[PDB]
Amino acid sequence: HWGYGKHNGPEHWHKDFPIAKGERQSPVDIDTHTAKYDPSLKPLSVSYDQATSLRILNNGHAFNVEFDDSQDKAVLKGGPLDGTYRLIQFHFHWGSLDGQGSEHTVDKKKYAAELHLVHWNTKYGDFGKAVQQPDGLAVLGIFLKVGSAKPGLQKVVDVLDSIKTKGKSADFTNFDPRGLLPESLDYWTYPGSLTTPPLLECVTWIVLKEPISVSSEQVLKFRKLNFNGEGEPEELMVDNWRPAQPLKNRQIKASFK
Ligand SMILES: O=C(O)Cc1cccc([N+](=O)[O-])c1
Ligand code: NI
Ligand code: NI
Repeated sequence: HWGYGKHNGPEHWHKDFPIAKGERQSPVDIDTHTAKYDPSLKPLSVSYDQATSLRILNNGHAFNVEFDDSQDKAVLKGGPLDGTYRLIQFHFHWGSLDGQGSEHTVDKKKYAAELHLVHWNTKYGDFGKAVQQPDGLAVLGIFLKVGSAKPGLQKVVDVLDSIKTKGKSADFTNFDPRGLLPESLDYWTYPGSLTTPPLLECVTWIVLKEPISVSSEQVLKFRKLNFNGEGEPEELMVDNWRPAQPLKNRQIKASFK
């Protein structure tokens, strides 16, 4: 019984999941001066035209927007990836204050939130099998700063009141995740892990350089969600980010000079 508190937070996770102290944990600080430009890198291909959203779920640590991943409808390819990765869900991580909330940091800078588009490698057949592989997932990470509103986020923000507590879901059809992407697909990439238990080291991370802007009112709505179930004492769903972990013997590559 893990979470983000004083008594069950990231600093405790290693007692149940010793992989917490492993060699390829996420997130990490991206030192922009030591990331190396790689001209081997292929351009990223994001193909979201046929994406079929289904449902939005408060899972007690975040909310997830789930997709139909039973065909190649929304796929990531190229960049550092070999093969085809299917979109399964997106979620966010965010803070109690605008000055924290992202998991990755850039030259020690924390953004207000971070969006994770999670994709699994089709060569493994399903998600459950893919997470057991070192190349099973590809997560596209996008930083959020507070400024102007993001119009393409607003459909997500206005359903949040219907999923306030742990275990609530709502139908969430016809959502187009293209509206959450910044103009540029310049990125950094490195091998890492899930950032929640079970902390599996199955992720190729792809972190976009250009943040999206959201409004103060949009972020505020995220902070009204609850970690608890209905009928349990209220605890606001804030600060659901794991802090930066040691880079160890990894290199972060840049797609851009
Ligand atoms: O890294 C995250 O934010 C956590 C995350 C993401 C997607 C799947 C997960 N899972 O535990 O099966 C966990
Ligand atoms: Ni538990
Ligand atoms: Ni995440």
